[PDB]
Amino acid sequence: RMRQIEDRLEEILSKLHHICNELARIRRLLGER
Amino acid sequence: RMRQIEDRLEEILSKLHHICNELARIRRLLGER
Amino acid sequence: RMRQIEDRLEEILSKLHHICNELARIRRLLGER
Amino acid sequence: RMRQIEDRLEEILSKLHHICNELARIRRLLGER
Repeated sequence: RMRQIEDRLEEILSKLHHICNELARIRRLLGER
Repeated sequence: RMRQIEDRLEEILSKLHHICNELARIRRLLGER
Repeated sequence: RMRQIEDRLEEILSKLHHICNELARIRRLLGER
Repeated sequence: RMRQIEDRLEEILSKLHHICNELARIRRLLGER
């Protein structure tokens, strides 16, 4: 159903935002070496 | 080369955030259907 | 700590590939509509 | 339209696959330092 698809995209969005945060954190750690 | 890897991660971050924004837009359009 | 950053990037890669797979699945479901 | 959405997801998929390739490449470069 379309609602299942919309929820999955929201779940994907939450995780992608977490991934961005983690990549930004890794970028910061590399810069403080 | 570490500063270059840092720049590449920033370019990836940039594109990932744009992708989040496009997926958010898709999620929104689907909701209007 | 570099080996740990490498492990984290692998964990991110893992999740990003899973996300690609879920988005591919969504693309497919939308096509069947 | 749904076709516009499906095309955009395909375009997003192509880019995400490129991002995965680039993150894997960065992981490899860090491991050869």
